[PDB]
Amino acid sequence: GADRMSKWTSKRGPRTFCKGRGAKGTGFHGRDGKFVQIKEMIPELVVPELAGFKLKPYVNYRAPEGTDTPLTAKQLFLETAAPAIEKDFKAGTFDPEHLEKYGFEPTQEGKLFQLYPKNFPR
Amino acid sequence: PLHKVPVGLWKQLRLWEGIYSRLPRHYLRSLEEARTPTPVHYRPHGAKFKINPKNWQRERVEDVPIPVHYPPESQLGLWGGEGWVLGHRYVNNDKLSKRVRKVWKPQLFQRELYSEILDKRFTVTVTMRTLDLIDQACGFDFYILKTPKEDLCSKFGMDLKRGMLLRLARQDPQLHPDDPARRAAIYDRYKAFVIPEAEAEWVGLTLDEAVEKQRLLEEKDPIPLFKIFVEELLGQLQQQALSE
Amino acid sequence: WTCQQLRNKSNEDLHKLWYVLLKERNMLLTLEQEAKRQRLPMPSPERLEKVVDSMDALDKVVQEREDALRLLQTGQEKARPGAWRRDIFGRIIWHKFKQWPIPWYLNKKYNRKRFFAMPYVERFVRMRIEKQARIKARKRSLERKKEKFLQEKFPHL
Amino acid sequence: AYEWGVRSTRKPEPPPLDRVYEIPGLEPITYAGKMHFMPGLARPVFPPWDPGWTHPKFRRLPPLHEHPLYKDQACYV
Amino acid sequence: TVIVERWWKVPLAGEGRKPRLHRRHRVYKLVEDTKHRP
Amino acid sequence: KARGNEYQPSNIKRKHKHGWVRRLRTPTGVQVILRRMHKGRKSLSH
RNA sequence: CUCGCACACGCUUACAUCAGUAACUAAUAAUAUACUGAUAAUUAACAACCAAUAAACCAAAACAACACUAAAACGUUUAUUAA
RNA sequence: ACGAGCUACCCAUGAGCAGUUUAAAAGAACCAACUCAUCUAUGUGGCAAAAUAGUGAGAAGACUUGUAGGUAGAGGUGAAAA
RNA sequence: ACCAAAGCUAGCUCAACAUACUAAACAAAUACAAAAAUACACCAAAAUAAAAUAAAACAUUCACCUAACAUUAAAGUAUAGGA
Ligand SMILES: [K+]
Ligand SMILES: [K+]
Ligand SMILES: [K+]
Ligand SMILES: [Mg+2]
Ligand SMILES: [Mg+2]
Ligand SMILES: [Mg+2]
Ligand SMILES: [Mg+2]
Ligand SMILES: [Mg+2]
Ligand SMILES: [Mg+2]
Ligand SMILES: [Mg+2]
Ligand SMILES: [Mg+2]
Ligand SMILES: [Mg+2]
Ligand SMILES: [Mg+2]
Ligand SMILES: [Mg+2]
Ligand SMILES: [Mg+2]
Ligand SMILES: [Mg+2]
Ligand SMILES: [Mg+2]
Ligand SMILES: [Mg+2]
Ligand SMILES: [Mg+2]
Ligand SMILES: [Mg+2]
Ligand SMILES: [Mg+2]
Ligand SMILES: [Mg+2]
Ligand SMILES: [Mg+2]
Ligand SMILES: [Mg+2]
Ligand SMILES: [Mg+2]
Ligand SMILES: [Mg+2]
Ligand SMILES: [Mg+2]
Ligand SMILES: [Mg+2]
Ligand SMILES: [Mg+2]
Ligand SMILES: [Mg+2]
Ligand SMILES: [Mg+2]
Repeated sequence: GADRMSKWTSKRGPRTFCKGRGAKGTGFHGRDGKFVQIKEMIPELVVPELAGFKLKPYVNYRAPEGTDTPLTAKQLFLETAAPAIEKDFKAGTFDPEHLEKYGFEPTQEGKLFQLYPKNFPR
Repeated sequence: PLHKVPVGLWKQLRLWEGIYSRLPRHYLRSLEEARTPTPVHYRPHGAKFKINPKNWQRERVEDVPIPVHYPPESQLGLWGGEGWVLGHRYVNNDKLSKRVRKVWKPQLFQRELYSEILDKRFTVTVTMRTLDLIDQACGFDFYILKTPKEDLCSKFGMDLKRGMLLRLARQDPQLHPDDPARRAAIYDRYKAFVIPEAEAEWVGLTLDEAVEKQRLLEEKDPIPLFKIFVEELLGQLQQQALSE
Repeated sequence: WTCQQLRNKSNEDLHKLWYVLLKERNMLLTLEQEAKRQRLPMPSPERLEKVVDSMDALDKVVQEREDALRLLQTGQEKARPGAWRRDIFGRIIWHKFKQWPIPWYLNKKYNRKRFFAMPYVERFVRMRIEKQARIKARKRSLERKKEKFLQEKFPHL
Repeated sequence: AYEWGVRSTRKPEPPPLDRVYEIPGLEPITYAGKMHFMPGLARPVFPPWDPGWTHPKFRRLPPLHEHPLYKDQACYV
Repeated sequence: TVIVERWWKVPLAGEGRKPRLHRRHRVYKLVEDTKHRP
Repeated sequence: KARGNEYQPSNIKRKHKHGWVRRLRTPTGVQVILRRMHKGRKSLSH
C-alpha cells in the first residue's frame, strides 16, 4: 500500500495539490491572473551602519562575568518611573488621575506598535 | 491501584472546586436537592404497610417510580411532567405469551396560552394533563409559580417562571404604562410568590448557563503592574512623610 | 557574550550587534559546509557554538525588555492572545488566537471547528486517567525497589 | 401559478429563535462571550456587520439606483 | 396519560436506598388510560 | 480474472476516505480517533 | 531479436559523481540501475493556484454545404463593481 | 464499528474505433488496435493463490476506457448465476 | 572439533498509603486532502442493550452482566418462579 507514517507534503500529491512549505504570502491574484505583489506585505529588512560601530562577535576571555540577575518588571519601574513619581509627590505635583507623563499608556491601539496584540514581528 | 474517591462522587466533587465553588449558595442548595417528582404514570399506594392476601401477614410495601423518557421536543413546551414510557409487555396480557417491546406516547395538542404577568400569548405544545393542572391551580400563572422544578420538567417552564419571578421582584412599570391601577391588581394576587432579586434570576438556569453567567460577572481585565507599583510607592512616601 | 554583559548595552547597541553576529554566523556556516565538501575537518568548530549562544542571549535580553514593558503597560503574561478550550477529544488545549479581518461568527472555517466534548468522550477521558495513573504507580514502585536493592550491596549505614 | 423555485435548492430560512427571546424583560444567556458554539446556550442575534472603513473588493455591490446616471425612464440599449 | 404497573415484583430497600431494577421489572401492563374515562 | 491487485493507489481517494478531516466529521469517526489515541498509535489516520 | 520516446496517475532519492564489496542485496560469477559510505542535485516560459451580480440570445457535433433521431459537452457582448 | 481504490449498478466529467465493402455510423458484412475467453495442449508448491502457446467471438455499439462521487450486511446491487 | 551451553539485570505483578485524577512538550504550524498566516456563517441530534448460554429441546423465565452506600447477623428465611 502507501506509507501513512511519513510527512504529507506538496511533492506527494497530484498536480492539483500544491501546499506551501511555510513561506508567508506576499500578494494575491489580480484580474488577468497575474500575481499582484503588494509592496507593503514584503518584509522590509532594516539594517544599521556597522562601519563606524566597534564591537565584535567574541568577548575577551579575561573579561569577568556578572551575577545573573534577570530583568524584573519591578526593577524596571524602580529604575525609570520611580524617580519621576517620587520627585513630583514630594513637590506636590503628583496627579493620580493622569499618569501619561510617566510613560503609562491607557490604550494600546493608538500607538504604532502595540504590546498585547504584539503588532511587530521582531 | 484503586481510586481514593469512588467514581460516583467525581461529579459531586466537581461542584466543590473552580468556578462552581464561587456560585451563589442559594442556587447550589436548590440544585443538590433531588426530590422525588409527583407520580404521573404509575399509581402509588398510600399505605406504607400492607397485608398480604395470600399470606394474611403484615408486610412492608414501597413505591418504586417507573422510569420515563423525556425527548428533546418536550423541552420546547409544557407536557405536565410526562413523556414517553419505554418498556415491554405481554401479548393478550398472559404471562406465558410472547414478550413484546412497547412504547407509549402522550397525545400532544397545539394551544396558545395567556399569562397575566407577562401579558403575552405563547403557542405551546401542551397535553391534556397540563390543562387539568392549569385548572387545578386556578390559573396559568399559578400553575407555573406553584409547581416545583421536579413537577414541571421543562426548560421553557423554568425560563417562564424566571421571567415572571424577576417581573414581580423588579416591579417593572412596563407591564402597563397606561394603567397603573391594573398593574397593582396583577401583582397583588401573586404577592405570596415574591422573592428577592438575588434569588429570582437563578431559578431557571441550568448548570452550564449559570457558569457562563458567573464568568461574565467575574470577567475582569488584568490590572496593569504600573497601577499596582504606583500605589505601592505612594504608601512608602506617605509612610516616610509621617515618619518626620 | 554573556547575558549580563548585554543588559548594559542600549537597545540601539543590541540592534547593531545582532548584525555583527549575523555576518559572523553566515561565514561559519559556509566554512562548515565547505569542510564536508572537501572531506576535511572544520577548523576550530567551537566558534559556531559560541556564536549561536551569543545569538540566544541577545534574543533573551530583548525579550526580557519586551515582556517587562508589556507587564507595566498592560499586565498580560503572554504576547499572543489565547484562552483555555476543551477540544472534541476531551483534552484541555491552550488555543492560540489568529488574525482575521472578519469576526468569529462571520467566519466559515472557524465556525466549523468545535470546542466542546460530546457525552461519549467522558468514557475515553476517564480511561486516559487510568492509563496515566498506572504509569505513575509503576514508576513509584520502581524507585522503592532500587533503594532496597542498593542498601543490601552498600551496607554502610 | 407554478413558481420555478424548489424548496430544497433555495436557501433555507433561518432557524427558529430560542424560547428565551420570547420572554419579556429577560436577558438571554448566549455563547457569544466565549466566541464559539456550545450546546445548551441560546444562539446570539448579531446586528448587521458594519465595516467602519469601506473596502473596494470585499464590500457588497451598491444598488443600481445608487448610480448617479440612474433614471426612472426605461431606455432600451 | 397512561397508567401502568410492573408484572414482576421489585425487591425492597427500606433504608432510603434506590432498589435494584432488573430487566424483568420493565414488563408493564396497561391498567387504565386517563383519556377513556368519562 | 487474476485477482491480487485490488489496491490501485490514488491520493485523492485515500485522503477523502481515511483522511483526518473525515474522521472528525462523523461522531463514530471521532471514536475511532479516540481509540487509537488511547492505544498509543503513532499515526491516528492518513 | 524487435513495445520505442513523452505526459497523466502512482512510487519517494531507489537517480548522478567517487570509492569499497571477506560478508549482507542479485535466486550464480563478473560486477554495480538494484548492496555499503561520502559528496552532490530537479532553477519556469510548461503545470497547479488563477472575480461577482444584472440583462440580450428557440436554431447540434459528424471537412458541415445541409440534414437524420437518440435532440446533443463546448459562450460572446452591454451595464455595475473588482486591492 | 470499518470497507464500492477489486466487483454489480448508477450520477458527473473526459478520451478512443485505422483500413475494406455499401444511397448507410444499418444493435448489417470482411479484418486490426481494443474488449471478452470457445476448444485443445503445456502448467498443477506453476511465470501466474487462474497463466503461457496455438486457435477463436465481437470490433460505430445494449460498445470499450481514464479520473472522481453515490448506494453497506435484518442490507446494497443484480439483462436470477441464489 | 564445529553448532551450541551457562550468568542477572532490565523491568513487571499484587496490594497499602496517598494527594484528590487526561502526564511530558507546546517558539511556529495543526479538523482545505490535519500540522498550509489571511474573508460574509448555518449549526447541530436523541429512541429500553441484544444474544451466545441454563432449563440436557425450546417459545414464559436464565445470577453478575450501565446506574448499590460498605461490613457482622436476620438468610439462602419471607416471597417471586412452563411453581
Ligand atoms: K520508489
Ligand atoms: K464511492
Ligand atoms: K506471471
Ligand atoms: Mg500499510
Ligand atoms: Mg503533486
Ligand atoms: Mg506526477
Ligand atoms: Mg507576477
Ligand atoms: Mg438493612
Ligand atoms: Mg490483498
Ligand atoms: Mg480502477
Ligand atoms: Mg514498494
Ligand atoms: Mg544478475
Ligand atoms: Mg564502482
Ligand atoms: Mg548508492
Ligand atoms: Mg468505483
Ligand atoms: Mg472503421
Ligand atoms: Mg457488425
Ligand atoms: Mg492465450
Ligand atoms: Mg494456445
Ligand atoms: Mg501448431
Ligand atoms: Mg469475427
Ligand atoms: Mg457476426
Ligand atoms: Mg460508511
Ligand atoms: Mg437482500
Ligand atoms: Mg450485468
Ligand atoms: Mg434458476
Ligand atoms: Mg439453485
Ligand atoms: Mg437449553
Ligand atoms: Mg449439556
Ligand atoms: Mg440476559
Ligand atoms: Mg400464578
